[PDB]
Amino acid sequence: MKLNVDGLLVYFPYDYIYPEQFSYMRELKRTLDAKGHGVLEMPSGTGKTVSLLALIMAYQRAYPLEVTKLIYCSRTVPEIEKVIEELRKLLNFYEKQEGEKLPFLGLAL
Amino acid sequence: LNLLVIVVDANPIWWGKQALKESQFTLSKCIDAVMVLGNSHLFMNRSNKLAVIASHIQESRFLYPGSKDGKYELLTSANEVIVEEIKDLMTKSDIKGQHTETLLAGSLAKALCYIHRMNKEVKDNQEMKSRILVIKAAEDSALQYMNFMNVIFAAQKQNILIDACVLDSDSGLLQQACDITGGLYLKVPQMPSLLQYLLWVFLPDQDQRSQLILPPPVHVDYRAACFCHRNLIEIGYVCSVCLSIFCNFSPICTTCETAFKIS
Amino acid sequence: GQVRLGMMRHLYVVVDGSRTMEDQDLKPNRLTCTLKLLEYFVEEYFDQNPISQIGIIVTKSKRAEKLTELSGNPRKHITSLKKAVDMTCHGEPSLYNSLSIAMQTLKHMPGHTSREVLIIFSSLTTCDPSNIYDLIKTLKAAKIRVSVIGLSAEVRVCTVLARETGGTYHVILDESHYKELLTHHVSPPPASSSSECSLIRMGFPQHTIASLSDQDAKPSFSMAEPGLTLGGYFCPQCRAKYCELPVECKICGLTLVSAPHLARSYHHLFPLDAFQEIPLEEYNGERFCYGCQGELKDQHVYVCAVCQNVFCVDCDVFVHDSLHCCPGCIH
Amino acid sequence: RKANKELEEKNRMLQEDPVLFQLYKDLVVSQVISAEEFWANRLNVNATDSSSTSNHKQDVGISAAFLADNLTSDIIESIFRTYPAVKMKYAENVPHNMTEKEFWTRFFQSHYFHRDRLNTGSKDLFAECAKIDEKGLKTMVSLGVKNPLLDLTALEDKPLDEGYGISSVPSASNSKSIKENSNAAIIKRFNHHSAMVLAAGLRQPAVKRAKLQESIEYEDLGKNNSVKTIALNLKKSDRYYHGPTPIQSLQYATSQDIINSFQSIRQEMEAYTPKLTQVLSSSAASSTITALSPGGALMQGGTQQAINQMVPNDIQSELKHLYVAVGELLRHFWSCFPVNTPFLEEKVVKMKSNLERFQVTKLCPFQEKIRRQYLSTNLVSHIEEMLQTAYNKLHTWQSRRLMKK
Amino acid sequence: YMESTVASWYEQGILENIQRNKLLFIETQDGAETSVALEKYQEACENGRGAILLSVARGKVSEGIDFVHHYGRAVIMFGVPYVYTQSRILKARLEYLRDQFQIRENDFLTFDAMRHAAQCVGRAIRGKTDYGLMVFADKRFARGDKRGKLPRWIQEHLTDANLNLTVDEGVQVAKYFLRQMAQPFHREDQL
Ligand SMILES: [Zn+2]
Ligand SMILES: [Zn+2]
Ligand SMILES: [Zn+2]
Ligand SMILES: [Zn+2]
Repeated sequence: MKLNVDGLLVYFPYDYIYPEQFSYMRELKRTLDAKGHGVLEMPSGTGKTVSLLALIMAYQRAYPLEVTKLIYCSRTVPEIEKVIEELRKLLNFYEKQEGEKLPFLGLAL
Repeated sequence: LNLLVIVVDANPIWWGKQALKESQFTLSKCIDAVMVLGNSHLFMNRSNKLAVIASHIQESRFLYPGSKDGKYELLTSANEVIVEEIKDLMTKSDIKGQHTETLLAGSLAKALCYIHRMNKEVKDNQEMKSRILVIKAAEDSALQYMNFMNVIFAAQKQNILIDACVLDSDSGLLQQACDITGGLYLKVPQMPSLLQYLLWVFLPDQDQRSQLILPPPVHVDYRAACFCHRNLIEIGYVCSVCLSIFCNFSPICTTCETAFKIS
Repeated sequence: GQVRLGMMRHLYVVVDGSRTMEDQDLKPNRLTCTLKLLEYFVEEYFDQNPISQIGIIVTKSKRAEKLTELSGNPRKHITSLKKAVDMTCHGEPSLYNSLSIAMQTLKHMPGHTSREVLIIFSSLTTCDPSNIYDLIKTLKAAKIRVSVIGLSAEVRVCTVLARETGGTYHVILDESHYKELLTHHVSPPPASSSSECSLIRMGFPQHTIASLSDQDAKPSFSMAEPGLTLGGYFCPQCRAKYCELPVECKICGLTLVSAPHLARSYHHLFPLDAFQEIPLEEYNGERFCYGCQGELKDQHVYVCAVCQNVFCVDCDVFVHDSLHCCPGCIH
Repeated sequence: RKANKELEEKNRMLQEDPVLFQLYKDLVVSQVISAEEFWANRLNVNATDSSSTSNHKQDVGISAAFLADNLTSDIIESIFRTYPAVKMKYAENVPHNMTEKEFWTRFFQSHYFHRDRLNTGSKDLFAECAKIDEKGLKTMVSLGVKNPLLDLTALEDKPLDEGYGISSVPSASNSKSIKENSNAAIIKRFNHHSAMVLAAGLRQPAVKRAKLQESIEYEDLGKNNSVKTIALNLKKSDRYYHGPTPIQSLQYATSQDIINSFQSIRQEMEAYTPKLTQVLSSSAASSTITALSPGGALMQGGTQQAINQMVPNDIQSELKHLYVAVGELLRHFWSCFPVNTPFLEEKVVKMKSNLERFQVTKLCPFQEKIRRQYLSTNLVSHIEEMLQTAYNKLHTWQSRRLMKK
Repeated sequence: YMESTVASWYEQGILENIQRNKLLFIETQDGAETSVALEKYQEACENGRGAILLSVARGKVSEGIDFVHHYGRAVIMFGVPYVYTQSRILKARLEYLRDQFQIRENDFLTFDAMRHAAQCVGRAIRGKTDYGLMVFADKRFARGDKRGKLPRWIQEHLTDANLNLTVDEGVQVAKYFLRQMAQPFHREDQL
């Protein structure tokens, strides 16, 4: 479902709305607004990569100049593969919402 | 604690023909016999309860819902309310070409739900036996058969015995209802003497009926006629899709309009 | 009743032989409580449809034992359930052995007739001689519907078996909840597209008595502890005396069904009209409930789809449970 | 008798049921049913008591190792299935440097049943084989079935590129002593035993991917609950409304007659409380009591039940045996009739059916000479009527075959 | 400790009873054996037979692989993860952290053990629509020093009644929870 951060609309493939997800998005937006690293505690049941990527992509679309590139680091190689696959699914939903062709470049090493 | 519910099928046209005949038996006499039987049922046990219902051609009316002559006050009051109800319903009737015959099935359906609400009102610890007495003078209706069958099944599920007495002609629907319920079925040759027949078999409680010797219920034949050409068949093919009897096998089944699958 | 339903249903009942049934998770021991509820379910299933038949198999120590043969008589099944309480019911049951024998029995039964198997498991753990997954593939190939009921447990394997055969997995949360599941089982499930549907020849046997006071009566004995059967139903195809009218002739293979039994299943074809329930009077047309001709003692109004006659809660519950018709529509 | 084996099988079926044995004896005297045919009917069943078997799916060798006390205990049979190599070794030793009795002597020998060596019990040797084969499957052998994944080293990228990183102790071979080393061996036996139990039953990223495919989508999304349950629509509800039983009463009148009947009923209902109907009631009651009482006329009472015979129950039992034998023959004739296929082979089957039916009629005639003559009862007429119905169907088949010719 | 506990269990009539309830799949030092035990544990769950896997919270292999909800409905934690053979390196680091910053040595050790323990505990839940049981067998969790180190979202789920449960009482509460979650959840209920 479309979520308004006041700069961009976030599109969710699951289309599932949770009070915890809404609270997390508001807190993450405050961390995004003020530059300076930071540590955020997110529940295990929610997928960390899917939730983090959707807000980051919306912020990047709203402010392309601020972030030249996005880097994701995972402890294990299967987790690296999972992040890429989830990003690809998120892009496909974004492509359906926006223009028919929405090219995006993702690399796993 | 025994509940006796009396349902009488009253047809103004049939009763009017009886009045034109000028036979000693009259619709008024039939109700008087029912009231005397009801007073006796209440008299034998105070716990025993009596409910009286009369079926009009297009509607069903419940007749049942001091000691001036020294008669028991409860019996006198019960008879008085029934007398007002019966006279009001019979005096005014509406003639309908579509429905010149009273609907027994509609009255029976009302009686079964009325017994069900009364059973809920009755305390679980006390035990109530429910029986239905049916007196029918009206002709049976082929259209009413579908409605009639469902009420018999409702009585069987609720374990309510149905006992039926026919003043003039036995009815196939009525006899089938008694057979499925297991209630005794009786035919009365003399209409004026109907009250005496009611006292001997219908009035006694189920425990009393076993102790006494009462005439056995008439055996009911089972007849299957295909509705295709309204013709009776010893063997009839039954379509799986619509469960309808067929005199002969049909490549296409008319009742559901589906075509039978052929290998 | 809008969906197609099977007029003849060969439902099969499987009862767990595990020691878990002996363990009392519920206040009574599970084996006795399940058997008593099964006895009520068997009577309700036969009452709902006379043509439909039930067969009971119990697996004990991974060996399949047939508790009762498939039959149209509920009492025989009830007696077998009482015997099951007597049995030790010790050792893990074999899901594979019971299903294979039940499937083989169903294969003999005609494809057009609906064939179904119901399994009750008191233990999440399943132990069998052969792999369960291989049997599930065989069940998918066969025209059989399998529904599994777990007792106070949820099993992925049982759910997979049920979904593949089109059956619905169930959990026994409460003894009362189990009765509701059994009531759903008593109702015929919608016929699958795979299941064959065809017209079936029916023989109607009118009862034959001893003519007139044993006038050259054909005195019989036991033609499927009896006496001299002079007044009995005759199978139309082979003219053989039969003790019970709703019994398929064994030699002919032709089912015999009475006209009232067909009339009982007529209600299944057409769904009862739903009655809308409103707590508010909402300018109710009749203060008195139409069914009992008495004013409502509670603020509940039931409105029929067509006639819209007033129904009290007691009348509405009774009409769906037994009447199977709308009283206002009948008038 | 046909084959001596077929005759023994028929005898076993007769032994199982006393009612069946009497029916078989009557058929044998008639010659209507062959002994081989009776054996085929007896062997006409489904599967066995345990059909396939009763193998366990967990702790098969740990069920009752040397605690239950070849093909003796089902426990040892499950153990033989659990380890194929142990079963093969036992079979080879059976006639070589050992006997079955010698194996039993070894089974209860000290350090095995006495559990004085290698702890365990009778699954001690099985556990030794398990541990050894598990170590071989971790060294010599590996993951035979390994596709896109379904492996271990291949599943986790490439084994462990730990080319001398910082973590390696884990598998510290140089350090295994006895107590801890023995516990590690016990884990190896358990892991192999679980694989062996799976082997007894049937004679990783890829797995996770298959589960993901099953989770994706829904049965309802595909079609519905029960595949595609077709809707049921009935063209004529009126046909159901009509009753199959014939209309008992169906009469009508003119509209003017209905008005006249209404007028009379309105007048009749207004008249009420005659009161002096007692004289009519008393006369009516006197007529009713005689009919209602069991004594006198107008009483429906039958049930004569006058079976004048010697022992009626014994005669009924004899009839039941005759009915069972005749019914089995009728079932065979009906199966032949079902497969019409008018041909030379069908005509031969019809001739055999006729012969058996005639022999059954001769048995019914002999039964009439028995208890229908001595005890003057045994009404074999009904049994003869059932045979006549089968003959009538056979005659109808002959007519159809003549029309086909 | 896990190997020693298994050896004590085998001598007592406890491990044999556990084996009857669920097939045993103890983790092994060899990497290939540990992978085989995990795959066998998954196969038993697919079969529907009870499966129990004994694992080390401290070990990295447990951290790397997250148990699937179907494979592992309930996760049990025994004690608090610690290294018996831990060298002076950890102790030297704790002193260095104290001098450079303001970190209590005891607080850091409790936090380090808890972050590993919490990750192992939170493998039962992979999705919002899932049922999982988390059990702690250590008294320090009841004291609450361990509870504070545990993540706030887990603490919100944790209850005082759940804290200091008797062994029989905890099993009974878990059985009641499983019966409640046995009925299927609905999307509207989530919303
Ligand atoms: Zn049809
Ligand atoms: Zn027949
Ligand atoms: Zn009402
Ligand atoms: Zn209506």
